[PDB]
Amino acid sequence: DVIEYSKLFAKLVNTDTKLDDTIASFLYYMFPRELFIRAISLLESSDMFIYILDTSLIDVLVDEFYKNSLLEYRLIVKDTNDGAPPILVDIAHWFCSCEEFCKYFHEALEKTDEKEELHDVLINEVDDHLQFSDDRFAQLDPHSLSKQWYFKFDKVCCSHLLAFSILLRSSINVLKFFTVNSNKVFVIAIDNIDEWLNLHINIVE
Amino acid sequence: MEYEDLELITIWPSPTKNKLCQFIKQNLSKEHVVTQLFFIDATSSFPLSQFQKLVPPTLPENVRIYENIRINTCLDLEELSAITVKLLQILSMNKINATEPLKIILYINGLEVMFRNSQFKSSPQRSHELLRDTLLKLRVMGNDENENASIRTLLEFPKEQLLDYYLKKGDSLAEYIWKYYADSLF
Amino acid sequence: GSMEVLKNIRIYPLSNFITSTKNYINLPNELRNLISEEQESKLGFLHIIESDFKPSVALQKLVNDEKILIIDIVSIWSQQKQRQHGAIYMNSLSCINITGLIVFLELLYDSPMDALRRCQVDNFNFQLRGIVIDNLSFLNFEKFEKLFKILRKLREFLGCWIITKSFPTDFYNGIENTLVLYPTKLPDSYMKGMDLIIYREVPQYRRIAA
Amino acid sequence: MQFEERLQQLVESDWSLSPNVLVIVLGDTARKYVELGGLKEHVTTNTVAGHVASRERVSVVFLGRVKYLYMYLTRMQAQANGPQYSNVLVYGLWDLTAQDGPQQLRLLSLVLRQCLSLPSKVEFYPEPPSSSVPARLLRFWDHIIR
Ligand SMILES: [Zn+2]
Repeated sequence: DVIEYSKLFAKLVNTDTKLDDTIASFLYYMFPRELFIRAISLLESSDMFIYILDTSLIDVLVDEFYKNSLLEYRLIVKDTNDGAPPILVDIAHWFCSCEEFCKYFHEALEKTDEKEELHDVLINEVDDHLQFSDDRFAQLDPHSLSKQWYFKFDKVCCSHLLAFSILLRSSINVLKFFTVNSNKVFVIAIDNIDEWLNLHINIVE
Repeated sequence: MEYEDLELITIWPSPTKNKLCQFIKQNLSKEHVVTQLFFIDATSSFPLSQFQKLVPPTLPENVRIYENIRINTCLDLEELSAITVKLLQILSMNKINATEPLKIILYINGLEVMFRNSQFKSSPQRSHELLRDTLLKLRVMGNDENENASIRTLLEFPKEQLLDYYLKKGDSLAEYIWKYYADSLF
Repeated sequence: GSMEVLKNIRIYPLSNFITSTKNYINLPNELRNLISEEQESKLGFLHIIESDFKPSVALQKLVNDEKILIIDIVSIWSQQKQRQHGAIYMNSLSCINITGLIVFLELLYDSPMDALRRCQVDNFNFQLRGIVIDNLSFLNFEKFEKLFKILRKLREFLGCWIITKSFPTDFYNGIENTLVLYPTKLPDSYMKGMDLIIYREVPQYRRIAA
Repeated sequence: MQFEERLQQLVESDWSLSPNVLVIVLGDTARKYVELGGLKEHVTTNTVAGHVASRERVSVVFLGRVKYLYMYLTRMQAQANGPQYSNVLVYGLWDLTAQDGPQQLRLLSLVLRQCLSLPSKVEFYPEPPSSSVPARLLRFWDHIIR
């Protein structure tokens, strides 16, 4: 609606050391199909990883996500199901491998006309510079300074995108709340290719 | 009879010393270009007598001409190749512009003697190979397209070594060079 | 086990799975009726024998948007007077003996752009129709198999044809006959590989199938 | 245009000295086609400069399962020093992909997102029918990743 979800996610941390319940009470009612609690569950539940290719860790996450940093990283969510593959989460482009994403992505195509372009169906393009938003949530890079892109997360969203959105699309202090302050979200640098390749081995088959 | 129009290798049968000297003069005296005559001789007989008569060394203009006349005497194919080796380094230097454009005339006399003497100390396989390396070299050097250095070659043989030529008007060196090496005749 | 599949993945040049257009020797009338017209469109290696020094009226016709490499050992074709405007000329000291001819022909194959640069060709989008080496008799005095070897690889690689000249057997007697199936001395290893040999008799040309 | 049409024009293109191409041949049907000579009817070289390209500047790679394609590109973007391609042709990706409604989306989006994120001009032959779901996914991700 009228909200800047990016700042509102920054309102879940004060600093302190537990999530401001006023804000979390709001955010719950703003997402359908239980999205906000599962996003929050995932955040505390130590299935979130952020892998990097290899001066401090917290500093180079800050640099990329909070501000010319071209960093090769990976946002993985390990599944308790254990006979299940990892979950690859791309917030830059708004895509996740999870079954939840791919169901509503599919539904978005069934509601569509098959002569409609996906870009039209799934993305809000704003080219009038006076309507530019400071919201970073569900934002895509349009490859233009004359435009702004936002995915229609009403049409497709999943618990791992919202999750990593809350982590990487809000204040630095929400980032440090889950990483340097506690490890509910793991950040592993990786110095060798064979290990880098081995994260990907079951994402496709 | 003039340098711009010489073929890369030309054979001159039994040259009349009047026409030889009038030919050295007509060219070596050309202006704006420094043309040299390397006269290589097996027997050591340059037409000096008639030459002084035509180009008197006391006349001040003719001093430059003898400056450009290099007499040399080599007895075999082996030394002939070292003359052409020097000749290549002369043309290399003047190609760098390191000037007036060089024009060299190689004039070889009684080559078949220079073959002969080599054909003792060396085998006929080696001899034809030497003759070959040189003449083909001279032909490449003459064919070079840089005009700041040119070279043209002239082989004078007595007309009775050329016997096979006068029909169409053993195999002799002058004959063998006429069919297989030189561009034109007379 | 796909980490091991990835380890053994192998890169191939396109050239393994594609052809290079071949160029074929058409003939001028003067030489034509020594072979079946079906054998005349397969012609990739021709070798002509003649007693002239300058090239015969038939050979000049065998040579004349594309381009033709003439390796001019004699220093005839590349004289300023006679240069045709469809030709690439290599005239050099290194090429008078058969070792330097090969090293060039090897450079043409190994790294053709450096070869053609040594010929004052700076622009390579063109078809090399064929190579012409004139004349072979000067090459060996002291490999003729190696030369044909590399000449075939140039024909597979660039699709060009090959034309070669050599003197009849009279040249090989020597000065004053001092040096004494085919009427020229080119070892049959080389001579075999040639699609069509041609002798020039004095004013007629005839094939040699021996 | 057709695969062998764009392959032909890339070997024989004029030289900026030139393109350095990588051809990714996917699927066994396509491999038989390329290895057993089906190409060379439709792609030749005549130019000196095309001959060099056909040898030194165009690289063919055969991958049999989409799993290895993903792993291969993942290895490609992970090295800093490694061959740098101006053009990447991906042949036969549609054949491999059958084809449930949501399993098709997830695989293509992963595969498509991995290919278009390379420093090259990436192209998929045969071209998928314009209205088809792979063709629509390809346009969408191309706009996203452009
Ligand atoms: Zn998800």
